[PDB]
Amino acid sequence: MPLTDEEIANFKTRLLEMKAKLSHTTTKEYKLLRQIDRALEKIEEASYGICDVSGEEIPLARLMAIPYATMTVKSQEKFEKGLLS
Amino acid sequence: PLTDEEIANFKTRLLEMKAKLSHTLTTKEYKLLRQIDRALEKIEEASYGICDVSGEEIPLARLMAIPYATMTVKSQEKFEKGLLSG
Repeated sequence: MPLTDEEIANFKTRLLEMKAKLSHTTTKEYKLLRQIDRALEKIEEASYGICDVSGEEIPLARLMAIPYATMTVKSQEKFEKGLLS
Repeated sequence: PLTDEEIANFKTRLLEMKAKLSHTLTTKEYKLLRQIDRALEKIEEASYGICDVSGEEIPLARLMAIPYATMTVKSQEKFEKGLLSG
């Protein structure tokens, strides 16, 4: 089922919480801010929970555990493989 | 990778748990029915043993002890913590 507006506001709150927690705290942590910002953009563009690569619905379990997830698992593979070229 | 005979055996275990919980049945017991159904779906979607959160392979021991495991332990931790927000 498509996410409600109340669910999305919670993801936005979670994402801003993570974005703020990294200010007090590298190569690995800069990549994370880019993912968090992109997830926040997708909330503004009304595409949160939709895979940037395939347009498929990102499973709610994945978003619940990883609120900055902007791709499906299969698409994140393709993305990471692309970074290697 | 799991054989088809192993997956059919997990499917048999999972359907038996689902049936044993209908005669028996709480808040904890509803969470279990959702997990069992999801594990059964992953068998139909050919994703059993693959973590719903990370796509990592769920350890074979974990599946043997917990046939309704749909996430790695670390991913279930992240998932359970996410449900608490709000």
